[PDB]
Amino acid sequence: NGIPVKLLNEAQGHIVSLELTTGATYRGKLVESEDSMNVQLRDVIATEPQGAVTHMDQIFVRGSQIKFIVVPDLLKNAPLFK
Amino acid sequence: TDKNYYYLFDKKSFFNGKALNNAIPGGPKFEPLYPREEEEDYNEFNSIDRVIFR
Amino acid sequence: FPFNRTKGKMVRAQDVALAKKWFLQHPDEEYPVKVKVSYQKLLKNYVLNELHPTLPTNHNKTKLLKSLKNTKYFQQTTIDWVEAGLQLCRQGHNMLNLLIHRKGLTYLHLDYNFNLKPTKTLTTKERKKSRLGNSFHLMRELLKMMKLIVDTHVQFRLGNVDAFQLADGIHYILNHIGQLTGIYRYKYKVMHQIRACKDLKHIIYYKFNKNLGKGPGCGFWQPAWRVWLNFLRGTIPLLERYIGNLITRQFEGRSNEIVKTTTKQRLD
Amino acid sequence: SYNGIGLKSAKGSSTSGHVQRSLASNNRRRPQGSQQQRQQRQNAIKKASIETHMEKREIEVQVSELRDRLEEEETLSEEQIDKKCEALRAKLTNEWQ
RNA sequence: CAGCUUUACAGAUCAAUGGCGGAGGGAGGUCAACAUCAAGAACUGUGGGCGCCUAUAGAACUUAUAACGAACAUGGUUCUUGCCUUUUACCAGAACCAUCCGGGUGUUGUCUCCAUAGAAACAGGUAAAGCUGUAUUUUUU
RNA sequence: UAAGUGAUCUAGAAAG
Ligand SMILES: [Mg+2]
Repeated sequence: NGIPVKLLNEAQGHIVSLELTTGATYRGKLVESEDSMNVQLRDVIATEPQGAVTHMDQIFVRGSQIKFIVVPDLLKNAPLFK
Repeated sequence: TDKNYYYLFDKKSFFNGKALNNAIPGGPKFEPLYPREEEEDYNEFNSIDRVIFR
Repeated sequence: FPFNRTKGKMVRAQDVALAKKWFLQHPDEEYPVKVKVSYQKLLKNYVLNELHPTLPTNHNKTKLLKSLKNTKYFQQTTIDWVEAGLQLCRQGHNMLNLLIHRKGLTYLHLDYNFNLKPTKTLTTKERKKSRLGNSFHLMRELLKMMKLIVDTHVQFRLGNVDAFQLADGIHYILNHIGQLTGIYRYKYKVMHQIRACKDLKHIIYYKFNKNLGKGPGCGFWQPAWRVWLNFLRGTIPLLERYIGNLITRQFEGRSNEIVKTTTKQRLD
Repeated sequence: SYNGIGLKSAKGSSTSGHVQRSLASNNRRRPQGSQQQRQQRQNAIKKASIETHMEKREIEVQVSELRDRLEEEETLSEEQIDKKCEALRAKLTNEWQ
């Protein structure tokens, strides 16, 4: 099974960042993920390529359109790796 | 092979008996650790006026 | 424990206990009173041992034999056990005679069975000279016991007595130490040992003669033997202080002893 | 010692310290069934030897019922129910002298 | 039937880098010497932070109805007991203590019985062992 | 209508 997916799952709870193919970055508490990176977040900001920020409550995001997901540095320490 | 068989035939049980000057009838008996200082003096505690004997 | 596993450290034949288990168990019902009493006694003996844990020497690696080996004066062979026993009997006998002769009393004659007794009737001075004490007598008793077990094995070796018979003889010796030869006279804590042996006999015989009837021919000397071995352990020390002391005296006999007023007598 | 009864210690005693439980003990225990006779005799010898409140309770019950009825069917206002209840009470009083 | 890691293989240029390297025994003795095995559940060092924290690590053995013993003796001392009346020799309990018969573990050293090679991986094959695999919406059609 | 199960100390030798 996908180790990045696993990592993402683990990160559940944390304040993750999230950019799409469109280039619109989000940053907030990760709620839920799946095998395909079907992310959900809570209490999340949303900045476009221009730079104008927009706050929002509950966002769901589809893994296909997701570019990359930034997790906090805490999960580097442990423990799903080895 | 049943461990529960040794109920009140444990070493611990024996020790307790010895301490309390109380023979489990099957098992051994010893000189009491402590001399039975019979000096209750008919107190209001542990009296036969007070306790029940069911 | 014993069979649960399929690997282990080896215990000494001494350090196995085959009687123990029975007495630990609740006694089998419809036994006589005496047997029950014996069982109880055994339990008590066990329990006391358990209770007071005698934790052994941290320091002392140097056992007696090792030290001896480290000298040039001992050398070592492999010997038949009966032969060894015989040697012990002879050597022991020699020792007791030699010591006795040194003491001057040549009129107390040792049997080769170790029963010491006097040749004539001793005059009073002679008697005074020649009263051996609790050390020497104990040693003699021990030697006698050894001879008895060794003697039985010798007999067995010779065509004189069957293997079963030999076993039975051994068992008898170990139980009857008390009657067979006075140790108890000289050291009356051997009485405990004797009692233990008796108890074992009572237990063992009742186990062994269940469907089978009353009679002589019960072997199974092991627990009795073990008991005697353990008794001997205690003695080793006591005898080494006692017998050793005596021999020291014989070579170099005390200068200025100090009496002690903690005695009831002489205090006032 | 077993059930508080055995001789404390075997030593000193100058005896086995053996303890048969007695069969007089049983006898002593038992005659409340079989002393019993005496008790029976004794027994034989000494063998031969509000409405207003209720009404009030009833009234209370009636009142409660009335209240319930009022609650059920058109009595959001208190005055009506209270009035009716009062009337009922009066009636009850009349009935009981 | 693909892929990579290791042995068994030729003949290599042999750099490159690894890993087995000052590359050299094994099995055992009723064989030793030493260390160490009852303590804050308890181990030992290492530096660093400054007798104590924080990372490193190491750790053989013995322990939870608590112990080196699935085993059980004997002493000595007090105190209390018992047989007793003098003591030893004893009764049986207690508290401290010791002695003893044993036990491991580790390190050496020996004694015995069997034995003897100082260099192989890379380009990839030949053969065998370890694991993975079996285009129509979220990964590569 | 229901009795009657079990608790069992010891234990000798010297000198005086
Ligand atoms: Mg005198």
